[PDB]
Amino acid sequence: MNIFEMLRIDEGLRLKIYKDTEGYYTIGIGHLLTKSPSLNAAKSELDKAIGRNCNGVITKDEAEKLFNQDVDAAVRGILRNAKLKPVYDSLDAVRRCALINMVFQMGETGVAGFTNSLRMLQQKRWDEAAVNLAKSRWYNQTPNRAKRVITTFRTGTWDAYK
Amino acid sequence: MNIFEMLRIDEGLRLKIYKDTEGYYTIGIGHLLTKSPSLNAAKSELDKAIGRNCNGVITKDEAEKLFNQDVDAAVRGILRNAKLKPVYDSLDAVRRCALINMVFQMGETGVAGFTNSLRMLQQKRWDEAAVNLAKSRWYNQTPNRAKRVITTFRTGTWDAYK
Ligand SMILES: [Cl-]
Ligand SMILES: [Cl-]
Ligand SMILES: [Cl-]
Repeated sequence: MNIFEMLRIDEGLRLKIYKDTEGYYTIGIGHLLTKSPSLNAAKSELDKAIGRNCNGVITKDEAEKLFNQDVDAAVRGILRNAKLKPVYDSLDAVRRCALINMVFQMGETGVAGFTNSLRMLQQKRWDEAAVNLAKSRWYNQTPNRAKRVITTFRTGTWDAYK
Repeated sequence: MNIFEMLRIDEGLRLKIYKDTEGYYTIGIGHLLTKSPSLNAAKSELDKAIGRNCNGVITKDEAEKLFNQDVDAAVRGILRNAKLKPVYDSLDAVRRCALINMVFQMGETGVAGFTNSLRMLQQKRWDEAAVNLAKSRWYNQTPNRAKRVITTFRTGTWDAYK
């Protein structure tokens, strides 16, 4: 198990533009094309992202390439952030994937707002962090995913993703 | 009227820590301290932000200084974003405040997701941008503020804030 297999479980793989649970145009493995209620905007952003005329359809390799780019952007989002970086640095390999997962989902600034839970993680207070993250709107918006991520923070294992 | 007075109206001015409409600890002029449900964490972040032991209370000059920082951070976020910069550059002085207002509220990445409305704004298609922005979650969560900002995009005047 790894960050790539982890996010594939959470995001799923689809080679055609589709609307996620929130009604946002998405493709590949959790790649948000646009928040705009516009298929043209979705397709437009897709063509730029892939570098060809896709017509809302990409290949497996293209999806995996774009996925690798999004993961890199998530890690860079963590490492450029004063609040997320020291936490990340202190975390083990498994727990780092959980943090990366969060930033992949809601972006740098979103996760950085959980200041208290971030302190707890850095101080290796896993259960406290788990309890506090469960109070968030993030948990409320995507509870199934949050449970898997939070469990990963708590156990430091891949039990939630088998 | 200006960006400072504009946000003073939308965010309000408070010299003591308080929960915003979403329950998040805030102070000054819309300055988010933390998303954590912990007053101590909020006070801790505040002391860091000001550089003294505030016990959840700041001065007006401190709020203004902090507010000016937040506005600068919002403008920097715009100018360092490939989707926001060209739009911002093309806009008049008033509609620029509307864009800054949005970024000030939901951050750079959040506003950058409105790819279609951003294209319409750059093409001066104000009505079309208003229609698409009116369909956003942002409009559903904070309708009064959003309605003012949208109206400001449609007219390019301050009449919605008088
Ligand atoms: Cl939009
Ligand atoms: Cl938290
Ligand atoms: Cl939104």
